[PDB]
Amino acid sequence: DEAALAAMSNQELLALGGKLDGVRIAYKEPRWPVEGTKAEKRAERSVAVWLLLGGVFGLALLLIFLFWPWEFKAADGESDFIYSLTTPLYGLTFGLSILSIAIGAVLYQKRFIPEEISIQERHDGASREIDRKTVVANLTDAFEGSTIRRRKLIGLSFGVGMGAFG
Amino acid sequence: IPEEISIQERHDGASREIDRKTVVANLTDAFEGSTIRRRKLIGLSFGVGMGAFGLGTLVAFAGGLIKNPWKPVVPTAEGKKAVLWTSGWTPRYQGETIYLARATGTEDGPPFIKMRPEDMDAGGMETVFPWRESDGDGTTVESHHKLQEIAMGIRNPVMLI
Amino acid sequence: LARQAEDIDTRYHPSAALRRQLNKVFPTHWSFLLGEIALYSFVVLLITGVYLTLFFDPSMVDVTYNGVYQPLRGVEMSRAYQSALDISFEVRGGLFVRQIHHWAALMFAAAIMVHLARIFFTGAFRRPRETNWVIGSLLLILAMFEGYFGYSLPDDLLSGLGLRAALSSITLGMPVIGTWLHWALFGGDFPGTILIPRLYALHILLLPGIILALIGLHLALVWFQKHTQFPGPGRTEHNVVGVRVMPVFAFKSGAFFAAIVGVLGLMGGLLQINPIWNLGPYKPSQVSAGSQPDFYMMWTEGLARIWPPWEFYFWHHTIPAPVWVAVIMGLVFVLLPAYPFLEKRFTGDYAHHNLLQRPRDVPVRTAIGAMAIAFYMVLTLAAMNDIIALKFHISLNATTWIGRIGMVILPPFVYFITYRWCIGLQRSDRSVLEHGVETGIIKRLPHGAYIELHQPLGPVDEHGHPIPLQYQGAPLPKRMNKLGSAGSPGSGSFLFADSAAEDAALREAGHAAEQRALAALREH
Amino acid sequence: LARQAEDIDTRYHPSAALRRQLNKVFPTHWSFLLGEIALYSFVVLLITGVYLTLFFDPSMVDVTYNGVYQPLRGVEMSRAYQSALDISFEVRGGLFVRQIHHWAALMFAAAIMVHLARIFFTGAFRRPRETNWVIGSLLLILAMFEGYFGYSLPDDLLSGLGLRAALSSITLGMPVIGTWLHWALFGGDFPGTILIPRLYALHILLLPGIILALIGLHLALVWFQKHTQFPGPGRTEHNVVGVRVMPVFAFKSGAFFAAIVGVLGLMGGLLQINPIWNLGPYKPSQVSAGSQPDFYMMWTEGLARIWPPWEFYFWHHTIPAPVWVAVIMGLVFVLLPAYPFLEKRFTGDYAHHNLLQRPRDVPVRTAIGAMAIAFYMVLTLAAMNDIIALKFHISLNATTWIGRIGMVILPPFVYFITYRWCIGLQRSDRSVLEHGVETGIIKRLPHGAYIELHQPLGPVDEHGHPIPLQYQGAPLPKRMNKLGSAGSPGSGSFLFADSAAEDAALREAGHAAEQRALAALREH
Ligand SMILES: CC(C)=CCC/C(C)=C\CC/C(C)=C/CC/C(C)=C/CC/C(C)=C/CC/C(C)=C\CC/C(C)=C\CC/C(C)=C\CC/C(C)=C\CC1=C(C)C(=O)c2ccccc2C1=O
Ligand code: HEM
Ligand code: HEM
Ligand SMILES: CCc1nc2ccc(Cl)cn2c1C(=O)NCc1ccc(N2CCC(c3ccc(OC(F)(F)F)cc3)CC2)cc1
Ligand SMILES: CCc1nc2ccc(Cl)cn2c1C(=O)NCc1ccc(N2CCC(c3ccc(OC(F)(F)F)cc3)CC2)cc1
Repeated sequence: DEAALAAMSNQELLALGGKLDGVRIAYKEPRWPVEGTKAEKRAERSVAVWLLLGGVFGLALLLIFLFWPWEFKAADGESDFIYSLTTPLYGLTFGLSILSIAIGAVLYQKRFIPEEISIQERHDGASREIDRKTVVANLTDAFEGSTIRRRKLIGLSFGVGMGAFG
Repeated sequence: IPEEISIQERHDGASREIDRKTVVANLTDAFEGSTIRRRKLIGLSFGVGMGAFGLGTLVAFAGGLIKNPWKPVVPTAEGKKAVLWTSGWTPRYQGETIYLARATGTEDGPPFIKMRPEDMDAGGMETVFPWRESDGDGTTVESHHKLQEIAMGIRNPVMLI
Repeated sequence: LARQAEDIDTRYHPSAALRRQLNKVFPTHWSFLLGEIALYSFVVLLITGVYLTLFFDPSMVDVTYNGVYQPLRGVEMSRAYQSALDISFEVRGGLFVRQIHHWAALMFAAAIMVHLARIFFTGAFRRPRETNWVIGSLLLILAMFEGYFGYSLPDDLLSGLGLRAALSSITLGMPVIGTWLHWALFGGDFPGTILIPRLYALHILLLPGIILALIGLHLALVWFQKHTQFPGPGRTEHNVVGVRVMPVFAFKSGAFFAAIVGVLGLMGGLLQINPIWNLGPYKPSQVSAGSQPDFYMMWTEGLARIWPPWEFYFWHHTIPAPVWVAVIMGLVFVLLPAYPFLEKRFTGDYAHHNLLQRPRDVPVRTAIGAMAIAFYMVLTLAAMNDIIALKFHISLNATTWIGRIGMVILPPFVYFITYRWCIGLQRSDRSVLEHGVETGIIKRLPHGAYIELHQPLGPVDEHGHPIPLQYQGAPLPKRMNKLGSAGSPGSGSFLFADSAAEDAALREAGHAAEQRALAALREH
Repeated sequence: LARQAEDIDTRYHPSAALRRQLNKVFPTHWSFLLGEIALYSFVVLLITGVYLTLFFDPSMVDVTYNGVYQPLRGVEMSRAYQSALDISFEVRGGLFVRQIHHWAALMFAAAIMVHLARIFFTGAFRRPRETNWVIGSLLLILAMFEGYFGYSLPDDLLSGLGLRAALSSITLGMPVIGTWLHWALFGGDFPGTILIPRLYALHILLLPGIILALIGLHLALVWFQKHTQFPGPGRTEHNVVGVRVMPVFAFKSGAFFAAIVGVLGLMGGLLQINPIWNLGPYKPSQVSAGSQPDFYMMWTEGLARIWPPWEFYFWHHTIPAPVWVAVIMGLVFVLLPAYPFLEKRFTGDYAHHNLLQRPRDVPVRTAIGAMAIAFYMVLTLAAMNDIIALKFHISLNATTWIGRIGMVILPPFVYFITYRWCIGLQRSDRSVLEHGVETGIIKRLPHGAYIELHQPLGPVDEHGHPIPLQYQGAPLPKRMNKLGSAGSPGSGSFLFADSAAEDAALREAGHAAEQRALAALREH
């Protein structure tokens, strides 16, 4: 490129980055081409009520954990039935709150984030011969330069010593 | 091994402008394309929901460890007190006798025996413990538990001068 | 946050690896989340176990209970059992946490097994990925044994029986080493004083560490050898078609994580698992009637149940029956990791593969897998003999013999049926390739003939019949409504209609965008 | 192994990252191994702790010993103390292993402190590396507390006193929260039933995991932000001069690892550390004279000893003395990680730096560091009051007051002396730059004058005096023999000489290679 990389809009920069990485995004499309409609408002309201429910029942979890009779009361005189509901309530509030959050997120991704398709340019297989030859030359020279190949006594004593220690 | 010198070509500093501009464009387009900026209600409800869930979860996580240090659990002669104000020298039924027993270091029958004022000279010191004759010697398992709990109490020992 | 971002950039200048990781493409098939399920289960296990370690005391010394649970007051028990009872009844929210822990362990095992089934049937273990298959097999074995050591910790009657029988008396029976292994592991004879602390150390520290290292290596290998994909419109052996990480994939992954955590919390709050207080502390003199392990060791138990009593007595020695269970177990654990090499030796195919196979295109491997699954199901059902014979009124000896014979005659029957079924599916695909898609409409053709109005998938010849297509390894439509044939409902909300202009505009833009997506992905 | 290497290359094709990591250059200064020391100590700690976990039982229930150690038979002790005694006396090689563990912990702490001293004095924390400094500080704090929790595990009299005093009665005294923290941590009043298992879980699982993650992050940051270096002949702010990893650096690192393991094994076999059997089990009624924690908490103990008794009593409340120790220790732990930002705010220098500073070129920072080290030494020596006053015949009150006054008058004295010393070293360098290196030879100059025969380091003017050089941040020679002046001994072995031809050839080739190295590194 150049210094005049500026004055370039967002989409040319994005396609340039993609081609630098090997990615070629085809078919990017907004979800609501027309402006404000009633369908868009309805979808937004539906996505919002789920997160509202999640927050409300997270608060309910906090309140239940703080102010519920939890101690072991079991007997056959005072049938408690309030203690037998203490763990079910914890689960019912916790799991349902986080489930509502997850469902709201999935709906938001399915109805507002644009739809796209991309292609990645695997580049699999063996390496380019350049790298193979260079790395094998590096390894072979590091090994032959130490002259250890023609030093039998050092190598064998080293082997026996390490083996005995281990 | 041969002797060598090498030089590495650091290449430090900020990135080339190419990469900075491209990555910032990617981030900005991924953010503006979701249209979340002009969706106030979704964002704020999402924030409040996640905040409430996180708060409730953390409170439930750290709520089993917390204990009240001042709940009355120790029975004494004026009702029940907190642990940090009873000592083991505290009377239990308004007029009980608590002896100054001493340790013998043996476990045939006595690990604790009573004392008389004449068992000490003018330059002596001795450690003593509360006895409560209803504890008995260390024969049965019940009395052995009582005695081993007397021996390990951080406010029990006393110096007799 | 411009100032902070720039100062990070002059101190670290990533700006290129971040761009290289934000543009990575991942395929989007519902079948590629069965590993995420296991990963999230493992994360939840880590968190809840770290919570649990703050209250557990792993000793085997005897105490008298003197607690809040009244029907057990005065009973003499170990210190681990008392600590588990104290977690259950005296910590606010402890029963909930240990129930989540146990349910998450079960989901971990089940998700691992379903993921293995996918990997095997789609053929995703071929040339570039045998080592990743091997790592997965090791992870499976480790998960099994970790769950076992885990539920054997709060020593009660059931856990004690399981330990005693399986561990003690199968390690005790090995041919030569045998008792030496038993005494090295238990420190002596079966009920010792060092068993529970040793299991605790193995369970919270060693096996989780090994599993974490292996999971890291697994995910690294999957990240740098890009994912496989199914054959389709624009898919080749040289590209990956999907969505980039940047906006979409992280979002979907996080939402899936939250949904799995929600399911686990719900079923850990509403369903009861392992009520140790209904049991008692372990004592070598008393026993109960249902003595099963969790569902991932039930096959081991069933194999021990339905194996005949064949022992060998020679000079001054004895080879008992459970040796057979030992060698069969080992043979299974050795035949699992060495399968890709066997298949490549037998079929003689050594090429690189990045496109998956449909299970109907490989009839022999699908039949082998179905046979193995049938064998596993027989072994698992042979473990609940007592429950089956009690609830469903069947004799007990009858169930034993049913298992003993099924173990031989069910696998081959399943093999035969699965082979024929795969070829039938292939033929059904070829018929819709040759002709068109059946619409289900009948005509009468004035000279009293009935035809059925097929619908072609491609070009047509001079006299209206479609020219046959060629198979390309991709699924074909069979119902006319899956193709856009009868669609486009009203555009109200649920009870009140919208305007006609809005309906027309939305329908028309939707049609245009669909057509553009199709035409774009074809042309590449 | 050509076949295996090639098949790895067609399955993974690294071949370029391996080349990129085999050519990385590392500087070679003896001062750059003080971190390797700590890393190797940590590895040895991991191994020996994994060994130790197979025999330890962390309970607080009471038992009677009935073991092999006779002077303790019949004594009632906890289960942890008995397990430690069993490790010491009844496992073949257990005492050796726990002694190695303790010595390795000590070496870990000492190496961390020496490494921090290097990093501080050379100035290697400037612009690109403040965050790496912060990570190091966190690692230091975690190591301190991990060692503390570790040696408090086999609860004997000394460990019990340390726990009680420090933990219980300093957490108990905090202004408002106080007792709430105490009861959340101990589960009740001081001697509980859940303390030792909780410490065990914290010590073998959590803190090692956090330390491992932080060490990984530390080494990654050091790997990708290349190492610093000292100014010299061919060194610039844009290059790294040293040796490649490939043949040399891995070799030196491995040899250093083996030598450190050797030293640790030797001193774990020959010197005795923590003989818990000479002590007894912990009992709240008996005490001894030493007290004393390991040398990395001695400063905390000394600060508690020499701080005057200043308490505040207002309406219905009490603020005791150890609150002071609490705030001072927190202030130290907060002032350690926030130093680079303070120095850059005060000096106003915000540039990138890759060349280190000699500690004599920065007098103010060197004086600050010397003052801090003197303060630390005073606090550490004030902790062994009893031992010092007993062995060296000094009064005890005298040692208390000596510490109490030294705490105020020693740091400034050390500051003053260190400042003047740094400037003196600078002047000594400038003198040998202006003139030559003093040879120590005297002449008499026939008109009775004595000169001293300097030796120039560069060019000379018309009348024989050298032209002064400029300082370049690099060390200068001061002895004539460090320059090749008197060298070249015989070339025998030790008692028999070699031939003259061999001696001449070896000397001459050595001289040539030296000259070539010099001329090559200059010219770049
Ligand atoms: C296989 C199985 C399925 C069969 C079934 C068997 C059975 C039935 C099931 C299980 C039954 C039970 C009994 C099994 C027993 C398992 C048991 C628990 C085994 C435990 C495993 C083992 C013994 C644990 C101990 C060993 C272990 C802890 C030691 C490993 C060392 C650790 C992990 C490494 C930590 C350090 C690491 C982060 C850094 C690595 C070094 C780095 C990369 C280079 C160093 C380095 C760097 C990076 C610089 O940048 C640098 C810059 C400038 C100068 C110098 C350096 C420099 O030196
Ligand atoms: C990684 C796979 C794991 C599996 C499959 C697993 C499985 C189990 C199971 C099924 C139980 C029985 C719980 C009950 O019945 O109440 C258990 C107990 C336990 N687990 Fe795990 N666990 C795993 C990891 C961990 C980890 C990483 C830790 C700690 C860091 C841990 C800590 C514990 C403890 C302390 C217990 C005993 C407490 C009790 O029984 O209430 N677990 N484990
Ligand atoms: C990482 C830094 C560590 C430090 C500074 C440290 C320090 C210590 C010290 C000083 C002791 C006292 C030993 C004695 O006096 O006999 C100890 C005990 C112990 N350590 Fe560590 N340790 C570390 C890591 C580990 C690890 C990673 C493990 C296990 C995986 C471990 C397992 C143990 C065990 C089981 C004991 C108690 C056994 C006994 O006291 O004999 N430690 N630790
Ligand atoms: C029969 C099983 C069973 N019946 C009941 C009845 C009631 C209840 Cl409640 C539970 N069960 C169970 C049960 O829990 N089954 C799970 C199980 C099975 C076997 C093993 N064994 C561990 C190590 C041994 C081993 C050790 C060393 C070896 O090395 C050698 F010798 F070199 F090969 C080889 C094998 C074998 C498998 C663990 C858990
Ligand atoms: C006086 C010390 C001493 N005398 C002896 C005598 C004999 C023997 Cl053998 C040993 N010793 C030692 C001793 O062992 N010294 C090491 C030591 C010192 C202090 C701390 N700390 C614990 C946590 C506290 C804390 C925790 C949380 C807090 O809450 C907040 F505010 F949120 F942070 C506040 C404070 C602080 C001090 C640990 C080890």
